[PDB]
Amino acid sequence: GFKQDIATLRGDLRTYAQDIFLAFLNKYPDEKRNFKNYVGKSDQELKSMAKFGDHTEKVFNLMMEVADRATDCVPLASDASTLVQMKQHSGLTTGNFEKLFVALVEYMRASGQSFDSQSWDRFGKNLVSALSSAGMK
Amino acid sequence: GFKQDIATLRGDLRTYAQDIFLAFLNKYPDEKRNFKNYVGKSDQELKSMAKFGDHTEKVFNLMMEVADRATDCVPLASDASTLVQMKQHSGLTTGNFEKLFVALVEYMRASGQSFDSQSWDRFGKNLVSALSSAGMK
Repeated sequence: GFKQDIATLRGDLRTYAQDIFLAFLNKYPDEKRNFKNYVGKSDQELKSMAKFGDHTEKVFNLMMEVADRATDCVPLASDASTLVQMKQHSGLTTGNFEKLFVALVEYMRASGQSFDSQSWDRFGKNLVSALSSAGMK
Repeated sequence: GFKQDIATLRGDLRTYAQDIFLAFLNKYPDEKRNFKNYVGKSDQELKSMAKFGDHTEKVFNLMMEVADRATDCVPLASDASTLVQMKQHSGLTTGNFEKLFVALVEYMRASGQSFDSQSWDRFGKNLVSALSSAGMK
């Protein structure tokens, strides 16, 4: 289930984080606009840029903690506020997160491993709702 | 306290894992023999190698799972048994683990961050006790 999936991801987190974030950026090319240093690079080139590896691992380090603290796939309101207030995420909207979680669920469905895809989809929609309630456009 | 400390470490797990493991290997140079690949390499050389980061992150990910499942800094017997039975821990003794936790607590006390160093000391001693009860020499 969802709790075991958190442990599976954490067990190889650097690999999963880069693979999932690349699937996001390739499914939604417009989303690279937000990074700008990522344009014109192939996946293997991004995987050798310091700011790409470090940002993606910190994204998923925190996302797994938010997932871990959730009740029934519903995140804590304090975790949603933390995500909305980070100066880095000024100028982001719930749509950027929605698209990230579409890519994540599609990656899990294609992977062949025993992920609880449907729980991740619910978690993503509930996170988006909490971000809005916390003030994000 | 202890639970917050787990969240702090998990937030930047690769960085903390490398720095703490290097402190261990440099405080106890004889322990570096258990890692034939790491002999004859400076700290920056080790951080340069992908295998080093991957290994130290996987060590500390499991340590944080064991810490999170503990009650009052006492690990589950089942978690200790796992650590005893792992192939890669063949030939290890409890003294190896004791030394790792001395280095961890010292790193925490010197870090200038608000770690609960006393709880990590207690957890390390209780884990060494559990490893012996689980069969480790």
